[PDB]
Amino acid sequence: VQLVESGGGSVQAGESLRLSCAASGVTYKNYCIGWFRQAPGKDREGVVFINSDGGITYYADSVKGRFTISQDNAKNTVYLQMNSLKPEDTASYYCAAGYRNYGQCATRYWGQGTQVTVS
Amino acid sequence: KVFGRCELAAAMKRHGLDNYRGYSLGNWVCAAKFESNFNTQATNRNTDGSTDYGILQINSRWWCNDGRTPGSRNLCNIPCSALLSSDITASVNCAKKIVSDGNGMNAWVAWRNRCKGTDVQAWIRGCRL
Repeated sequence: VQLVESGGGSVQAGESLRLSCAASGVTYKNYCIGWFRQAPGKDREGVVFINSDGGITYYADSVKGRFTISQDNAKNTVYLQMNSLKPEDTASYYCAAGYRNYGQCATRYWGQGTQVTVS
Repeated sequence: KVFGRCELAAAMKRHGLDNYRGYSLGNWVCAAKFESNFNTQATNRNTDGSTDYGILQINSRWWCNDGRTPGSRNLCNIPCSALLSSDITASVNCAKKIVSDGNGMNAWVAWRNRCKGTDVQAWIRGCRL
């Protein structure tokens, strides 16, 4: 399994950004893939994930309605569309994959991470 | 430390995992492969806030206390930081308590999805056990 992210940057509040996670090898039984976020001084937390059945689950209530996840099979890429960015969204964003575990994703593989700074 | 297939099998054997409660050494080796890739330092944050530690990815929500997981039952009565040692004794002994509950090895998500239903005996093939 390989996960490579791209798309980070520094923007102003209100703007939008789209992160991408190119993945190879995420075809094993009951996989789940998504995004985690780690802001300065805080713990790494789950944001949003999609499972092998196409189900999407949010783990960060503050991003609901602002962040969207989508998967493009033709390009084996997963995206995180981030709208209405706020300074609190500043953090390192990680693409991660794992196994479905009754509504949770037990992560076992991680991308390199990309930085998103909102002023 | 990153262990070798056969090196780990022998180490687990030295601490009574071989056939422990009917679970073959192959199963344990296959579990460690897909759970931590034989890495004793592997740590993975899960979507629910808990973290899985060590070569056997033991959860801080039920088995060990990492001091950062609310409602941690710590059924193995041990700090999660002890599960990262180069010596797999603590991890192996907590695993013994885990497989005794009643879920068998199904408790290990990677094992259930990658090992269960396969020839796990292959994992100990060519080993000087």
